[PDB]
Amino acid sequence: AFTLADRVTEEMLADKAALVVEVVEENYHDAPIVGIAVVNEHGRFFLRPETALADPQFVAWLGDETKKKSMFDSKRAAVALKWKGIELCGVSFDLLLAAYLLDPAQGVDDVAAAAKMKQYEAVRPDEAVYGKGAKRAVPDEPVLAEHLVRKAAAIWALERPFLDELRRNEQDRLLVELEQPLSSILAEMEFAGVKVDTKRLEQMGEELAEQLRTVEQRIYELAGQEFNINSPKQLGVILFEKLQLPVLKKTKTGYSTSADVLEKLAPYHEIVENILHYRQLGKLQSTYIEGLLKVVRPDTKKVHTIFNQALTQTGRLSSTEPNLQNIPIRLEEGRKIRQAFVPSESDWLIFAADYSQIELRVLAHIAEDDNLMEAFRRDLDIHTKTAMDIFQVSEDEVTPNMRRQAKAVNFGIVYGISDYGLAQNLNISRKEAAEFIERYFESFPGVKRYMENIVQEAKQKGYVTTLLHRRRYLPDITSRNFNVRSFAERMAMNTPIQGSAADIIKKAMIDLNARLKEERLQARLLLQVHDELILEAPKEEMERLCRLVPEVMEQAVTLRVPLKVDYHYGSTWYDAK
DNA sequence: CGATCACGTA
DNA sequence: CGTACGTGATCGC
Repeated sequence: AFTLADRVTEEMLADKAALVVEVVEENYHDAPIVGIAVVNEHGRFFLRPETALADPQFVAWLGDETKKKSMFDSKRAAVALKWKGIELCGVSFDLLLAAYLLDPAQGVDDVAAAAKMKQYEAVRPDEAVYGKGAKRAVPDEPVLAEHLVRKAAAIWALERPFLDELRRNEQDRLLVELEQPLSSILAEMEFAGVKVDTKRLEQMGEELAEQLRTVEQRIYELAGQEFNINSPKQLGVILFEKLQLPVLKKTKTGYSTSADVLEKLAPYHEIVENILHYRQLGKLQSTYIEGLLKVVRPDTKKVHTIFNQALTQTGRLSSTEPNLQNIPIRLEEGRKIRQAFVPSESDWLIFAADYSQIELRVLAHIAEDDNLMEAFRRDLDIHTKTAMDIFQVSEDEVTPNMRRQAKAVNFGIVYGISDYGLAQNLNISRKEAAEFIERYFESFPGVKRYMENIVQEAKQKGYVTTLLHRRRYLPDITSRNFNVRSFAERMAMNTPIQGSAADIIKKAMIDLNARLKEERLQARLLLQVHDELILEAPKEEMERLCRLVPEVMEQAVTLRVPLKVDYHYGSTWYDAK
């Protein structure tokens, strides 16, 4: 039972309401609002957006901090309203972020999935209402209005049970003081966007398109035949059938043609080096040149990513359209992609600051390993120091390969990769890899104690927690399937590390945003990617930012070891190196 | 169309 | 058998 309102009335502008501002397009930037539902103490209302968003009282109610709203995925509504010059304020409860903190593994992506967690089923999933894929469409107003009111009614009914469970888990402050404030900060960053020099991307593309055409012609002469190099199965016929190259690894479909297999086949035939070079070049061309160009808004000539705040099981942010968290850096040919990201105003610069080894520093603090804490208190090179300890040699005697192997051990912790995966990584035997690990644990007995304890804790409690009380349930921790149990064990070890690092970065983002406003700076957060924050600011602000941003990031939390931030600035993202 | 699969980037 | 997102091909439709 609901009012399909033709006009905004005062009873819809109570100071506590469940609100639904429906944006059905997946990319909500500059996207239509198809309807509005308000549920409060006085009733349930469906409003047409062409009515409500033109009503000054409704817009003023939207923007009034003291008018508390409860929503699901408020960031989608806030950004969509920003593109119409309308501020959304006073969102005191976000059901999507509540459900994500309670159990990230549920994959809660609509109101109905969140409602299921509390045995509430009087709302349909969005997919049942809008369809999927090709058939996706907005239904007519009677069907649309009911779905929106039911979602608002669900939000109305579910706020108190979700808050009760958050408080029981000691996660109420995590929602109210971290994730929800962060959601506003991410909305501003998405709306601001990042300026892209499309002409530089296009000139790189023409460069790649000439080099690809050369390598591809080379590959056809070496195969003595033309074929689709991008088809792994065709390429596998060329390599393993016509060229009789040894089959070192088989996928479930057929033969593996991954980069790491191909580098071991390089000595046998000159086609291999060229296939590798075609793969790196075509990855840049298809994924990063034509990929980025496709999502530059031609009106703003910016990219406006969407940060997914309620996706990963560790608490890390994710980002899409474009994904800027996998923009090339390691290889120089690909690193130059970052030259395409420029300040959005003349006389501004890009400022990037990044945590140095935040994960291992979190580990040192969590495990209280005296050796690992001393290494960071001395600001050592952690890979060199780990090589010194593992191999029981002095700093003068650490070769590059010893350092590369200690580095692989350290990354095998930061990422929770398997005992087996270290062997694959170092290309060694597993008994070699596992003996590396035992020497590491003899050099770092606190890390070992931590790994044993956190696994036991995960089995005993059913989950692990981060510094700021995020949790990840690990039901596969009791599995009799060894491969399944091991992963759960590795996630027991890895999640308090990666997730605590994610907590710290999020807190830094909140602390920075407040400091920037306190300092009356024009600098704006643009991007968070792994352990890095990227800003743009006037040329005139670089010196103050050189002191402010690292200070804020280093003080976000206090651990038993210091946090270290590196920072640079330049006329492009690439140059902020 | 759409879903599976193999590849790769961070 | 790390956290992801995106591209291409293939194959059923």
